[PDB]
Amino acid sequence: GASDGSGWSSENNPW
Amino acid sequence: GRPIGVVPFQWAPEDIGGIVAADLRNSGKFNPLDRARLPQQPGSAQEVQPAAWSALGIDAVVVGQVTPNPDGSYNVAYQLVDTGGAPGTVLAQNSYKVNKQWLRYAGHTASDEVFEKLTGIKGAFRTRIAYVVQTNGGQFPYELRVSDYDGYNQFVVHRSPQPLMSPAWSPDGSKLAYVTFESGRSALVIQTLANGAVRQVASFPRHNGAPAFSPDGSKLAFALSKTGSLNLYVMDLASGQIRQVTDGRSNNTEPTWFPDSQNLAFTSDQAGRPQVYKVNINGGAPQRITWEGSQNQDADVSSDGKFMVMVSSNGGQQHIAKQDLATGGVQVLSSTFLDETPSLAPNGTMVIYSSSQGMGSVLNLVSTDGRFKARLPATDGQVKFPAWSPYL
Ligand SMILES: [Ca+2]
Ligand SMILES: [Ca+2]
Repeated sequence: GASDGSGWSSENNPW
Repeated sequence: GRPIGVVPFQWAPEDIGGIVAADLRNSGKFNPLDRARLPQQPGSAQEVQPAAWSALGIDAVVVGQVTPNPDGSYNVAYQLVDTGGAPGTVLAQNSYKVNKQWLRYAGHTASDEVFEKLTGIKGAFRTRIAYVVQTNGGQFPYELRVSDYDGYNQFVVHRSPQPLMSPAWSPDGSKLAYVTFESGRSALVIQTLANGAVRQVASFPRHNGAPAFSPDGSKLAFALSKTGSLNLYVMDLASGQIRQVTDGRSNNTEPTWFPDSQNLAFTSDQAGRPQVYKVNINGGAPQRITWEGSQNQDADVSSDGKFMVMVSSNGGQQHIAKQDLATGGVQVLSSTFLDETPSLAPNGTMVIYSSSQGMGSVLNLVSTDGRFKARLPATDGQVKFPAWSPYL
């Protein structure tokens, strides 16, 4: 769920 | 690495020599002689017989003593003895009183002073790491935790029902910035460790993430996607004023500071596949700095500005790699799978990161010369986003 919507970063759907 | 003798301390509530040995080996700088192979076990500088050590290619020996005190505390002392050019000379020594809970800290202090005396590099053995654990607990599955750099003495900073991401330490080590989805969407917050106080930093529409404090303590860099894509922003911590650093339609995130507190390295998809860029926070266009590989992302610049580590794709595989910032030379450091989110020790000698080791239940350590690799102890969940503390 939780995502930065980059499609590639460390914060793109990490969980 | 540099061969060294680390002898069991003369006594046992904790194995201090074992800690010193582990610390020196973790740094990649030293190769402590395996305990089974020791030629003697001197308990003092006077018992050292330097020939037995030089015979093994060893020119420095660590000996020490642990003595219990009437008040229930302990005296921990070490002496660093030259077994090379000036045999028997005490190069360094210290003695201090600690209670049982601080025995590991006592060992790390000895490691730090021995390390610095021999290498001329300040020790990082007394530092901490912050990370996020997703447990199988139902009500508060996400925890922001802190532990010693080697995984011991872990404590919980914050528990949450919703995902947490990307902790970052303040340069004085007293606060942690992090991303929380507790309100139902992303928010960037700064939490004061001593009292648990939480300062709201930013909760703009869309994503608020990837924080990083400037080495000077005055600024916080982070990414916001409010404009339609991720761009870098910096907040003046004293005032709360926010300035936009990058603009445009590409995604720019994962900022990390150069030592001058004026420049950032960061990841952008401006060129297609992610690459690392540098930008001055005051003005000017970003400059691409990674040219080797096919993809490079999520950088950490060393505290001396000599190099950066990042996640790099070479020969089809992604690993933690290091790039020299003066020569441009690149060296792949790790060999594990799914390597991600690296963070540098404040002395630049070690990298902590996340991988497939233990299916993600452990963090990994690799020395920046690539010589040594180890798993940290397992946690009771999925561990992500490690952040190595500044010197403490
Ligand atoms: Ca990062
Ligand atoms: Ca750094």
